[PDB]
Amino acid sequence: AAPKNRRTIEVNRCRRRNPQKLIKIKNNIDICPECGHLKQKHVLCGYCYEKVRQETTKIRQQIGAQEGGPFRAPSVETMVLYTGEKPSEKDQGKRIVERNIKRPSWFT
Amino acid sequence: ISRKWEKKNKIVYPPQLPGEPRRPAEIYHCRRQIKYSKDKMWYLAKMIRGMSIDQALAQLEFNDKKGAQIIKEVLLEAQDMAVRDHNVEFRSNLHIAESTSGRGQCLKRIRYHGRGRFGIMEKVYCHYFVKLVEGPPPPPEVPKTAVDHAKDYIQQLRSRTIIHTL
Amino acid sequence: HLACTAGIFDPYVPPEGDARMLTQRTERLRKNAASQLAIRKIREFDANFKTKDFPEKAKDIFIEAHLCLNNSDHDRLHTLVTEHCFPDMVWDLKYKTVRWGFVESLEPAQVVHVRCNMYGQVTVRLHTRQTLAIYDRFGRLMYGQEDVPKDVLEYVVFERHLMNPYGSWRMHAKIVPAWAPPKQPILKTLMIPGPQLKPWEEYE
Amino acid sequence: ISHGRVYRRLGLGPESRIHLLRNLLTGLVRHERIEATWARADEMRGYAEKLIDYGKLGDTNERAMRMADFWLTEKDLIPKLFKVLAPRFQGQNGNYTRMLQIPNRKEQDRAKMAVIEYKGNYLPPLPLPHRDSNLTLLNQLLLGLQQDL
Amino acid sequence: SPTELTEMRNDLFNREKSRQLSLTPRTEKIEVKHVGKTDPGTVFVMNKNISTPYSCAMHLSEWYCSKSILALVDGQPWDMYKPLTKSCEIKFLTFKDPDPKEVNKAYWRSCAMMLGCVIERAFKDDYVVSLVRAPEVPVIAGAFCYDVTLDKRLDEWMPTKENLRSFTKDAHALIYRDLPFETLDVDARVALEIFQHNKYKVDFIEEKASQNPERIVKLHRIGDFIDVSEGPLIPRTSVCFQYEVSAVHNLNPSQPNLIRRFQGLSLPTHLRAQFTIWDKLVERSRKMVTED
Ligand SMILES: [Zn+2]
Repeated sequence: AAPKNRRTIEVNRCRRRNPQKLIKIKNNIDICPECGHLKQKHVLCGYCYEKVRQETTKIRQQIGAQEGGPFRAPSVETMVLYTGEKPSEKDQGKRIVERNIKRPSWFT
Repeated sequence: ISRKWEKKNKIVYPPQLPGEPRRPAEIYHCRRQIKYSKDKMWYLAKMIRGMSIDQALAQLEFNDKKGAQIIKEVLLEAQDMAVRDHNVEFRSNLHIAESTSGRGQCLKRIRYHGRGRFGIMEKVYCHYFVKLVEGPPPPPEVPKTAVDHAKDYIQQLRSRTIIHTL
Repeated sequence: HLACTAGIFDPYVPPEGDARMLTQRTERLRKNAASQLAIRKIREFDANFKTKDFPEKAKDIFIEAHLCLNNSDHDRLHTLVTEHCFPDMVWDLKYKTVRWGFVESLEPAQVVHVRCNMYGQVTVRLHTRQTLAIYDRFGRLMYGQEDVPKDVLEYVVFERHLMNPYGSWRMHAKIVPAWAPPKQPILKTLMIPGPQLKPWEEYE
Repeated sequence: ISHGRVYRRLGLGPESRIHLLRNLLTGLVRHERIEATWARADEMRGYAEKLIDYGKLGDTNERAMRMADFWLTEKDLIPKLFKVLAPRFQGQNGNYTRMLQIPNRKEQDRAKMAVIEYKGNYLPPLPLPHRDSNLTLLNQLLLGLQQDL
Repeated sequence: SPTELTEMRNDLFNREKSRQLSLTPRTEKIEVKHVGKTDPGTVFVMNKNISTPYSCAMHLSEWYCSKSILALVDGQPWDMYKPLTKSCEIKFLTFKDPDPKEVNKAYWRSCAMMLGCVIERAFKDDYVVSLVRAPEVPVIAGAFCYDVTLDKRLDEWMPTKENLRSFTKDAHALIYRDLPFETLDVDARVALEIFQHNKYKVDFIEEKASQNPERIVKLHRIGDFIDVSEGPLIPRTSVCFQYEVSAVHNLNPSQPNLIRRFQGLSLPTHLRAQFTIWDKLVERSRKMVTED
């Protein structure tokens, strides 16, 4: 079955310009205090998350080199230490990861 | 092809006389070649019409459509030249006066099918037109109240003239 | 083909207090040892070049050049000024309307120093009151006052190609003395951006 | 028609869902923080919490050893669960896993993204939301009410 | 007639504005560097005594304008609309600052000033009402208080529940009208003339002039209404979202004149409250508030 006649632009225009078919505005936009960038109320910041995710790779890269092989996951707890920080007695008996950078302000 | 939108940015007004209000700035920006459907892009243009520069940019940042990202890029370029070349003091003091999309030159190809059939393949391109006016978006319209409607109806009745009479 | 050379052969040093100041004219006579031999070189090709009478001819070109800006007489302005001078004068005035007028000169113009295959460069001293008002594309005023006179003292360098038979005196550059007052501020406001940093980087 | 359903349909079948969940659990244990689709992350959150309980039960438990071996493909992790994860969570009675919403992927599919991590880990703290301080005007007004009461 | 006082009061306010404007010739560029936590280090060249903090917010983004209620110029609280004076360091204060105590007081003062405006115009021109002062009470008190002295003719008149509702309607109309808060720093001598009729206002002006070495006093004007302020006030009346006149308490030792302290509560648009919460706050705001 094919259309019996051409559909008029006016009829077509009304269909596409009906409110149901139009793009709706969003009121859930929020600001990120940490980075000062926009975010949604139910969505986290990304500018700061970029630092966190990349820092994780840098920390993970250090971990990968230290292990040196697959299936080498330690059976003991692990800790990350940055330059200017010295291991404590409580840190004994735990895998220690050394980071050349200083302790990040956000990281505690 | 016609590029009159750019020429609108080249218009130079006569020097303003002392007894004249400060002329509001008008900026026309467009992207002539976009690998996007004008019809789909129009949906984005229609919603953003009349909104502020910041509000439109905020919505675009959280939009899922590819065209929305293009619109934000177009908006940013227009804003940059406005301050750089149109002597705009406050970046925030901008609103979307006009937003529309137009058809662009396309490419034609044949669409092959596995069972010996063929189809008409087209690479769609479109143009996008926006005019930005310095200042906040105009206040929204207030719907007429019942009292206003009744007053006009009475006024209309009085305005009536007798038809086909001496 | 070049009819002018960028820069000044010998940079004349203005003395502070010259605006207050015969007198200075004698200083040129004292300094003719440095400049008179140069004056002879211009005289050799011309023989009518005199420091006393040159400023009047130079002044007309300087005033006329500014007048062309009001009418955007680019063709006329090219003849008045050298190729070096033109780009500075008109490039920043694009899509702008300027009202410029010349008030009576505060002091008479006098040649200051000259130092020229031969491009005679003559330094002239000019103090004049002028009015300036520049507007936007939309006509909005952006700089200067329409009818307020501003007294400006500057030294103007003209350059003529001596070798060429068609060589003529055209404005080449302006020497600004350090003691000259700063230019008037713009009406609009500018913003100095803060340092730009990557997400990894932090403000300092 | 998803009324009363308590299980998500993932992978190519129920076995694939277990294997896909098994792979996700093994990866999470190794790294302690993994980013995945919200729907899948929610489904696997319950499994991770129960795994910590199995570690708490004790190494000598035969069922835990069988459970740990099956769920963790990489056998180096089996000592870790009993000697790293289980000791860490001994004080905790639950809520071992923290799941939060991440901005959707800009990969043309706009999948809902979430991050699931084990609490008490040595990884850098996630950017958690901070509640409003009591110094706010509304809270201070409520503080005055509290003092009166 | 009270209207006559407003007319002359408005003129002196207008003439003072012109004198200050004339005092400053030409536009002087002042380098103000942004010390705020967000976007730090930006330097704007602004016109001295003309440019206001709100102009800088406009320069950056619309978010700054909406979320900036006050500005810290060289570590000093400045009104968002107060023209800048010199090169300085500027930071923007918002309602959600970690320590909004300074912000709360400015909102507290502005609400008290707005309440004073309602009282004078609430009554008919026949009645005579003189405002004594705006007592400063902590936010913990649960209500902002404004003291006013009535005439002997009103000694037996107490507002009813409907009358209290009418006052909120007048206050709500002011919020809807959205009148920006004008700010003038004026010497005591001129201020005394502007408020010569109200003896109570005379003493308050003297106190402020006494504290500072000079006689300059902080005067704020909401449209026709003018009053003295203990500190910075809200830029506009539209900030408030919920407004209520909780109750009025008459001071017992009020023989020469009937001094009434009016209790009210207000909330900004940035901080809306639930209906149940607002009802409880209004109930808690109907109790007499003493100064401690
Ligand atoms: Zn952030």
